[PDB]
Amino acid sequence: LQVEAIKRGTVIDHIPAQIGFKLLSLFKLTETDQRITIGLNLPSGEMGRKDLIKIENTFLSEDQVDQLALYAPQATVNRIDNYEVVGKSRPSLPERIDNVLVCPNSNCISHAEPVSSSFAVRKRANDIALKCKYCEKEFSHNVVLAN
Amino acid sequence: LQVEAIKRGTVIDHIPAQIGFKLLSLFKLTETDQRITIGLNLPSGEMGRKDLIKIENTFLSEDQVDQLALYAPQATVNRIDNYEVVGKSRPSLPERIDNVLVCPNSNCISHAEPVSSSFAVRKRANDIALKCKYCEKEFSHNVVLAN
Amino acid sequence: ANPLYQKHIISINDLSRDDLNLVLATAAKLKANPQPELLKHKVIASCFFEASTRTRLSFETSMHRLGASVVGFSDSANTSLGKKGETLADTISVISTYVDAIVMRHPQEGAARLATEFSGNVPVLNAGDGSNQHPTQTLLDLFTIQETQGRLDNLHVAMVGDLKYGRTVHSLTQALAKFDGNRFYFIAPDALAMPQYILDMLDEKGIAWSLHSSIEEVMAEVDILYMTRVQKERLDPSEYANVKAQFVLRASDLHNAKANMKVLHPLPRVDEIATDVDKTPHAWYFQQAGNGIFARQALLALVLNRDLVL
Amino acid sequence: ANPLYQKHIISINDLSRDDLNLVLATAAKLKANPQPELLKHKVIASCFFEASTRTRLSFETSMHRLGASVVGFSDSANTSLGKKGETLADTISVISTYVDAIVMRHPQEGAARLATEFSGNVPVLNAGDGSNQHPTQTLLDLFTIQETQGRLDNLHVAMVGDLKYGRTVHSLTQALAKFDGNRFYFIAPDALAMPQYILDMLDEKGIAWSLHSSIEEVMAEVDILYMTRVQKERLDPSEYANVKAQFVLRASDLHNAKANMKVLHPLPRVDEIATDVDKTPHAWYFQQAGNGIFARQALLALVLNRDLVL
Amino acid sequence: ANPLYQKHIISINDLSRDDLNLVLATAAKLKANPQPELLKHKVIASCFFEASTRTRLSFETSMHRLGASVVGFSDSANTSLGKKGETLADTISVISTYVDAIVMRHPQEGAARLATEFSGNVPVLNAGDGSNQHPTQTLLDLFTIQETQGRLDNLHVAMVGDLKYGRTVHSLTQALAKFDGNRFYFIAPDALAMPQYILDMLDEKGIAWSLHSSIEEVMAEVDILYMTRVQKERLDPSEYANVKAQFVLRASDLHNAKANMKVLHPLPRVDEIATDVDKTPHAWYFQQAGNGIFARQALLALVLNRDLVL
Ligand SMILES: Nc1ccn([C@@H]2O[C@H](COP(=O)(O)OP(=O)(O)OP(=O)(O)O)[C@@H](O)[C@H]2O)c(=O)n1
Ligand SMILES: Nc1ccn([C@@H]2O[C@H](COP(=O)(O)OP(=O)(O)OP(=O)(O)O)[C@@H](O)[C@H]2O)c(=O)n1
Ligand SMILES: O=c1ccn([C@@H]2O[C@H](COP(=O)(O)OP(=O)(O)OP(=O)(O)O)[C@@H](O)[C@H]2O)c(=O)[nH]1
Ligand SMILES: O=c1ccn([C@@H]2O[C@H](COP(=O)(O)OP(=O)(O)OP(=O)(O)O)[C@@H](O)[C@H]2O)c(=O)[nH]1
Ligand SMILES: O=C(O)C[C@H](NC(=O)CP(=O)(O)O)C(=O)O
Ligand SMILES: O=C(O)C[C@H](NC(=O)CP(=O)(O)O)C(=O)O
Ligand SMILES: O=C(O)C[C@H](NC(=O)CP(=O)(O)O)C(=O)O
Ligand SMILES: [Mg+2]
Ligand SMILES: [Mg+2]
Ligand SMILES: [Zn+2]
Ligand SMILES: [Zn+2]
Repeated sequence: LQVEAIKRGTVIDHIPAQIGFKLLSLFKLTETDQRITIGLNLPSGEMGRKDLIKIENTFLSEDQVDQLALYAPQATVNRIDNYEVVGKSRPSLPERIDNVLVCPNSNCISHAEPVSSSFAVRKRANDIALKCKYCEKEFSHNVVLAN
Repeated sequence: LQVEAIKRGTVIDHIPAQIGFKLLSLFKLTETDQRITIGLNLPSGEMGRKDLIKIENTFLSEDQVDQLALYAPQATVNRIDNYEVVGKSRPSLPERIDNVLVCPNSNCISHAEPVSSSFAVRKRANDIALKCKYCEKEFSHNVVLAN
Repeated sequence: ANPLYQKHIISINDLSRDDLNLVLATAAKLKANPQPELLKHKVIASCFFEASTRTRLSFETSMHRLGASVVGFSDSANTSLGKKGETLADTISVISTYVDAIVMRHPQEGAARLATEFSGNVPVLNAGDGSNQHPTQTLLDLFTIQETQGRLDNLHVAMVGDLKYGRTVHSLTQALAKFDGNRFYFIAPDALAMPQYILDMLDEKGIAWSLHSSIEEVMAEVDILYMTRVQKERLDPSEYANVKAQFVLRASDLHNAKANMKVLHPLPRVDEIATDVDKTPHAWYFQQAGNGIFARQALLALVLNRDLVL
Repeated sequence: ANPLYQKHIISINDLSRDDLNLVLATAAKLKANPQPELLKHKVIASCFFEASTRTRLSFETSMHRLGASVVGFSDSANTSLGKKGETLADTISVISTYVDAIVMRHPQEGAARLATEFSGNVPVLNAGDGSNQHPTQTLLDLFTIQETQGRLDNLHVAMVGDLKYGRTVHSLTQALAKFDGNRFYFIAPDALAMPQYILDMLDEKGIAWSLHSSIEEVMAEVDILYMTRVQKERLDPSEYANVKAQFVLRASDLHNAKANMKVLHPLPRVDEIATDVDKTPHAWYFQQAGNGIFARQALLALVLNRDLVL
Repeated sequence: ANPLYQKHIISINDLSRDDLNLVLATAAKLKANPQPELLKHKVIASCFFEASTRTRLSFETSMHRLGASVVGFSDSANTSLGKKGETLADTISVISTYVDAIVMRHPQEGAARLATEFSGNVPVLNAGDGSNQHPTQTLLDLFTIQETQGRLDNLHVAMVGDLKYGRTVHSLTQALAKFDGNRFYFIAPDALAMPQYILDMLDEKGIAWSLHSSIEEVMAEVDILYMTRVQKERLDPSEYANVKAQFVLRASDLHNAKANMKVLHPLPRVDEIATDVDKTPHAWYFQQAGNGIFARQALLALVLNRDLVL
């Protein structure tokens, strides 16, 4: 392999192309002292091209794995221990996205006040609609920006 | 070698910790279809820890290399062809830096108007001096890097 | 305890049909048989961070009719939030150590919801948060619709004016959609249309609704003509073409109205309802406003008093 | 052509000693023997985006004394930049299609430099850019020192007041440092000290400078006492403790001055020079101002004429 | 005397094709061979009651290039009309006892026409009256089109942006319609369309014009692409949705333009022309502005001199 195996931690495989970097940026995954190995634009038999993120001595809860669903719905999260895959899971669409997004309603109380952002998530047509906990306005995920 | 050798392209080695991810942003390096491998928080002989970036079939622009001198003076840029290192160098401080930096003088005309930023560069032994072409004020590069 | 005891009252979206019916039943009871001492020994904050006549004065009157005391402000300019830079969060954190409930109106959407995250065990009652929700308006509206039509189901309801920014119609449409077989007519300028999240909610519930460009189209079949003011203080400057009321109801427009039809308006009105409407039997906006006392007494009783009033 | 023909005049940092001497020699000639038609058929823009009395009026008077015409503005409020949103860049782009030279003062540092990038073959003369440079002030300052002291070398020069924001002393210090053996005394509040880039330049050239907390310390040894106004329109609010003049020169303070010492001030003064100084033989700020005519004629003549023969 | 001697220049509607050609021919002559003393001993008033950069400065520069003197104001705030309640009528009545010609720009339509009724034998030149007419802009526009296209007939001209309030395109369309076989493309928001009185004139003369919702539709066929700024100081608040430029020309949009096509803009631009257009060979708005000098000298020369021989 071009990106070698790890002893212990999490391997996020099958990330769509151009999404791997977005995931590192959004979830601040590089803000750690743990060893990270990343492959971008790797070939895949299943997806064609794919990104890959490996984070040692770091683990993701089901909730944290679910947060990936908005960006990599068909990703695989491998829990590694003693060089062994001891668990595989796929992201499921979460009930909400907290902290990382910014409400696009400029008159929302969330901008002025010391609260964390929070949006309810639902499937609308073939899109993802986000409804702000505070202002209750609803937006396409496309127009809800990150911090 | 966790991240293995490549055929043709660029290997930026000896990037200090917590800088590698910043380089991927600033230089839009992931905005390509070229295969990329990244090691963050790798052990290092001379540095203890380091970041490492490999880009296949790709080379840096000039001054983008001399932008490197600001963010990572100790970094090593390797030019690779046919699996061999054929160009190896550390980026030296340029005289001038354009476009990427922001003058910290809030009353500088460069904020309000459609011109490109431009700084003259010189070393003061304990930091780098950046001098704005427009306002003629001089700053430590520590202060300019808060764009 | 009754289902609403110590509950926050933020959004109609958080309330069920049973909740709404409970408030109205309680309102009917207190109207027939006042309980002047029900909330004796309560102190309630009335905190208005934007303008109000009806909502603040009827809430405070209701508090006194129930024997409770009132503290607060009708203007934020002379609070420490107004002058010393204090957050809304800290304002709620201290006020909630003083009072048994907080009634608040605020110009930013989501303010009431935020307050609940800092008020501890003290209930927050949303008297309006930006262009979002206005639950107690909806309670009095429902009471008024029920009074004049005899039911809350199988009604033809037209809503006119600024539907985009009307917290009134956001709340009211959600409420009536919890009842069966209601039909909606939306008469708005395109720039101030009913928001998509409301329409999607109607579609999921199989509720019929349609857009119309005139009151006359639907006058013959409406039971409730709910008129609204253009919310000019919420408009973007790019929406300034709609400042002036696009639909003006006058007495001659009511010729083919059903006998039972009532004209409602949460008020204040500018010109969207001509004064010649006032004396016709269809005008019910002042009666509506007076119903705010019964609805708001009811809500206060249910939130602050453990047992059901009978 | 003379070395200054068709050159932008932006910063003293771009000028050599020879350039400065050339202007001074030309100034002395014009003062002695006027050339009323030297700039006949020239039209010059006088563009002031912040306030001025001396710099604008002497510049324009200078243009008229040489026979040039003048267009421009003293306020930006009624330009298309003031009312229609036009950038400075575009402003320079069109004005430079009209005139033979542009004189500009502007509240932002760098504005004059930026103008040179849009003015094509039209020379720009910096009448002051924020707190950065003030080249023509330095020209008249040097001229006045030369006149009164007989030299620009081996002087003892004190600069007093707001040295941080004084574009006058930034330009003047750089100019005097191009000459030999000058010694500087900086008397300023800590918050408004002479900036480090100036001091570093003095160090690199092996020029002696020192800080002093009073005029009295240096009165007996100075040839030139250069007073400045606190640049209150430039102060950050955090610097407002420095608004009042900290150093106030009065006639009584001159008792131990060298007989040849002159008090200069680019003007306007607020209170840093009391009016009882005006009648002493050391007061020379009005004569200095008057010299703006000869320096500015000299500069205009050299930029817009290839050759001058006296 | 020449046909324009001592004539008011108020509206393109009062000028013939021959009049326009005369100014253009005179402009070309003066550009090629300047006449520095043509208006010696003339004094001209430059009276601007609203903002200007190009029109005022080029006009005044033009006066100086021909040897005339200038008096006037760029702000009405310090005239007796600004502070003492004086009418425009009386203002014109006295100023016309001083000067040989009056150049005036004013925020109200008709102001220039009104001035002619109080100025007696003194010619008035309209530098812009509200959203009505802008004759001298049209003169320099025509000159620039003639220069770059070699002709004023059989052109394909696109006008983009605020055509309702653009006094520039009102005058320019009327002028080009005096020539043969010109074809017009109007690209504007519905709220700011080219007014009906313009269109009717085009119909009466059998001139083809059409509306288009994009520049792209017509890019391949236009000789002149005339961009305009949204006249926000003229907008009714009901029209505020149109404040941002709806059509934004970028360098990439020029890919299928005729090689000879020129982009014009009377200026200032806000965002309707991106700065990356400036370096393309099609950008000609700064050259256009520069041509204001020759058109305005030409006009002044023809109004104030009986005869010119080159
Ligand atoms: N010590 C290890 C073991 C596994 N992996 C990585 O974990 C991912 C998936 O593990 P594995 O089940 O062994 O591979 P696959 O069978 O291909 O899994 P899948 O079918 O889901 O793609 C691979 O990217 C592999 O490189 C790793 O980085 N370090
Ligand atoms: N085909 C190749 C050749 C080299 N490398 C990488 O390029 C970097 C520097 O090349 P090399 O000179 O071979 O390593 P060093 O001798 O350690 O160089 P240095 O002294 O700079 O550490 C190393 O990180 C190595 O992994 C690579 O990725 N692909
Ligand atoms: O941990 C890994 C996994 C994969 N790779 C690199 O990615 C490519 C695929 O190697 P894989 O073996 O992991 O992919 P795959 O066959 O399992 O097919 P998919 O499940 O991804 O659809 C190869 O180019 C390999 O070098 C790594 O470098 N490291
Ligand atoms: O291409 C590389 C280079 C280095 N590494 C990883 O980096 C670590 C260091 O291995 P190196 O061999 O690259 O370090 P070094 O001896 O050259 O000493 P320095 O130049 O860094 O001072 C090792 O843990 C190795 O796995 C890679 O994975 N890939
Ligand atoms: O303002 C409106 O038009 C409707 C509604 N009106 C009221 O609540 C009545 P008031 O503002 O007097 O309390 C509101 O949303 O505030
Ligand atoms: O303003 C000062 O105190 C010094 C200096 N003063 C002048 O140039 C004189 P004026 O502002 O009247 O043209 C300046 O920088 O503007
Ligand atoms: O203002 C415009 O957008 C077009 C036109 N512009 C001009 O005349 C240029 P200026 O306002 O700088 O004299 C006008 O009508 O005033
Ligand atoms: Mg696999
Ligand atoms: Mg090495
Ligand atoms: Zn929100
Ligand atoms: Zn700067």
